[PDB]
Amino acid sequence: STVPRLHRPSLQHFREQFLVPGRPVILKGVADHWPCMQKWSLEYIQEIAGCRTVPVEVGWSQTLMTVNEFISKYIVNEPRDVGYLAQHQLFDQIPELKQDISIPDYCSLGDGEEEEITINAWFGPQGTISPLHQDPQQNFLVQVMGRKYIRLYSPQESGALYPHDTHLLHNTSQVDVENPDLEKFPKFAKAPFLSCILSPGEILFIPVKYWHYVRALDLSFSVSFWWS
Ligand SMILES: O=C(O)c1cc(C(=O)O)c(NCCCCc2ccccc2)cn1
Ligand SMILES: [Mn+2]
Repeated sequence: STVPRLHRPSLQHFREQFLVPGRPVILKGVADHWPCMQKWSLEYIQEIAGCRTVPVEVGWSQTLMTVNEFISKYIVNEPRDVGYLAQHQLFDQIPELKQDISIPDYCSLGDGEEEEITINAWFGPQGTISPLHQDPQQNFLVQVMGRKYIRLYSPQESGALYPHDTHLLHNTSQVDVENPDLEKFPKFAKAPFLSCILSPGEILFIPVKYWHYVRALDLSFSVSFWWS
């Protein structure tokens, strides 16, 4: 079934119904009017960040290039590979971009410091795919440009997701979510999940260790906040 959408819930409501029990939710009316939502065109991104060097994941491999090169090679021209400017602390690198976002007030319910919140950018063409994986902190994933298809599996379902047994990949499923090998991973078919299409201005709360899988449906720009 679908992830529920709530408009600006109170801190106490979010705390009691979603944060403490660990249940996903989409927050509406929270990041709606952040400046990024109007300002961040390709042209703007090129104007403010075009010359800066960013890590880019291709395919698999990790390379470096300028924002301008990334846009030219992987977005506007018929790309030859899938390239993704993934999990990069762009706003520490380019503080002028911090003015276009905020830290959600709900982060202040956590047991951590705001100085410890990790803000990552996720910028890429249609077709970028995460593997199904879990992270060790809470997350608000803020959609700014385009749409993402996201599937969520509780940590209670980890057995049916066949994590990699290599310690470096223990947080990642062996299963291709959208075309699963059920002859090898038969328990995956039975595992209940939530899903959504996350659209611009929406925030997805992914509870700590919730398994998530993400596919960009369009040219996409997302900002995640990892917090505790
Ligand atoms: O916010 C999160 O914690 C979060 C967000 C996303 C997201 O994509 O939005 C995500 N996906 C992983 C990227 C996979 C690498 C890759 C993919 C295709 C091509 C080359 C490289 C993981 N986690
Ligand atoms: Mn993640």
